[PDB]
Amino acid sequence: GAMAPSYRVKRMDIAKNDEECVVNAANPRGLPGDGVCKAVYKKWPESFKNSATPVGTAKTVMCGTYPVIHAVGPNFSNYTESEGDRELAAAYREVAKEVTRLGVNSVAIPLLSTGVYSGGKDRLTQSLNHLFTAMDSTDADVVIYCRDKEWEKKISEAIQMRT
Ligand SMILES: Cc1nccn1C[C@H](C)O
Ligand SMILES: [Cl-]
Ligand SMILES: [Cl-]
Ligand SMILES: [Cl-]
Repeated sequence: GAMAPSYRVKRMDIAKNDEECVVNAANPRGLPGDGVCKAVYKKWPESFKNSATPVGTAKTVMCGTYPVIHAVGPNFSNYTESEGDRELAAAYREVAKEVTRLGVNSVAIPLLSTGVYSGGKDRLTQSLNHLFTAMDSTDADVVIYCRDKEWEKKISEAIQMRT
């Protein structure tokens, strides 16, 4: 565990993280994909051996000794708001189980289903609150990665409001 488990946010490429493991915003087929998934594929391509897993689940594959947790959020183009909400919550619960199982002291996480799986909606608050519901019972240091300046401010505000 971390001595004083924390949440932080950084605005940069998650492929340059300073944590003990990474969560990939994966597709269900273990394909190189786009966005976070493509950056992860370029940095840790070995982690895509048998990484395919269903929506709402997480599957960890080692790149050397560095764990890549492939977490599959729903594509809100295909799911109803109700069913997508359930699968997005479930993917984060599976991330918390994997982080715990691995015994890491820190984890780099993106906001699942906020990019090309968002169905064209702003899901910062929805995705971040499912992240908190899952990760709050873990004692890893959690570092949330984003790319947008306004999202960085809103994520930082949400972290600070609870402290
Ligand atoms: C910044 C923003 N606006 C809508 C959605 N997002 C996040 C994705 C990842 O670009
Ligand atoms: Cl960067
Ligand atoms: Cl996405
Ligand atoms: Cl972002």
